[PDB]
Amino acid sequence: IQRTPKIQVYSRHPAENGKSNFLNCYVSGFHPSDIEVDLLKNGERIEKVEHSDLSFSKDWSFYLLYYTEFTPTEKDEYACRVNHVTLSQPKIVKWDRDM
Amino acid sequence: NPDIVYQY
Amino acid sequence: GSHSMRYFYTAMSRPGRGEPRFIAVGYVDDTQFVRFDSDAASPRTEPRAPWIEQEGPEYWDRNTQIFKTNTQTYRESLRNLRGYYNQSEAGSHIIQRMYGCDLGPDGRLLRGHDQFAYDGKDYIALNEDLSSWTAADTAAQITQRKWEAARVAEQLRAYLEGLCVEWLRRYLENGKETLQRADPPKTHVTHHPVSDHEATLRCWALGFYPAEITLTWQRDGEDQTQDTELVETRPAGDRTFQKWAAVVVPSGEEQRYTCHVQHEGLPKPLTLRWEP
Repeated sequence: IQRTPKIQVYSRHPAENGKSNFLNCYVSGFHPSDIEVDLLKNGERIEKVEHSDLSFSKDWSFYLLYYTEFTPTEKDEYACRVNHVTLSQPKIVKWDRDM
Repeated sequence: NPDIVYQY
Repeated sequence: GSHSMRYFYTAMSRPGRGEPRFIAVGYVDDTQFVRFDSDAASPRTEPRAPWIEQEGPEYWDRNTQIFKTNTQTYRESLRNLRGYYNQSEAGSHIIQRMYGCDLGPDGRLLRGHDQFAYDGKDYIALNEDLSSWTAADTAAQITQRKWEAARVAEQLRAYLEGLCVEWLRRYLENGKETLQRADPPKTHVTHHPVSDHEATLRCWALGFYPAEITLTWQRDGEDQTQDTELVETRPAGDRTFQKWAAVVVPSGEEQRYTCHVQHEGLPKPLTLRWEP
């Protein structure tokens, strides 16, 4: 009662244009456990997205990793869109290869 | 292996 | 090194949308090895790490039976807790349990754990003595009296000092190439000008296992705790973890800053600086 998710969007490996990698969206520190996470490519929902099994931290807050295979390029924009009961509107966090 | 120990 | 086994259970009610979902996950350190989900098309204990696959049919049947029994028990616990708090049947509630055992570098029991939460708030916990309880409120005192009457703490002590430790030691041996391999962080410092006057120095730690790491910035050998933006350690998705610490520094003063890295996989702690 109630904790908002922390969101990180990043790649599994150092980003190299034209080289296959994995785009991750890590949501953590949230409570309750219901959460909606989408990975976006140029504002469009990526359809094949996997996620980890629901687990939680010492403080009881939940965490999930959403991921998909992606080939970064100079022009493709990637993002993660998250909704939770604590959020009035979905939060979009853009992938920045420097973070 | 999990435990086999209850309702609250 | 030091190792632990933990099981994390989550039961969530959803009035009007069927019976409460029960999920259980098992971990050895930061490696998940089993899952059970009552919402799966065919609920069963499923392997999540390659070293657990060698367990025989009786293991998967026994674990499934336990988790299926837990699914029913936790739905009863949710009903009980709704009543202990005078809550309406309309809301959705969550019970969580964490339990397991910690071993020291010699493989000896360091301590056991068994604690519960209701709606993300501490509800009841087995004390370190594995014999007494700490209840957060008068509702948890009802559970404590029930568990004191049923000698629950005695059964948990037997498990935590016995089967928990034996199974953990077995998993550590079966998965020794990964579970007992610490992968050091691959570290580097990046420089990002923020303006003419300042730049961000970002110290990266990538590809490390286990998740525990220490990453700090010092300015003239003094910790910059209040000025460091430290992201939470995050999973890469290939078992490894990532982390970074960033400090905004005045232009020209970059060489006064040093990044310090401590990780189990590092023989000696690292000291890095920006290398233009």
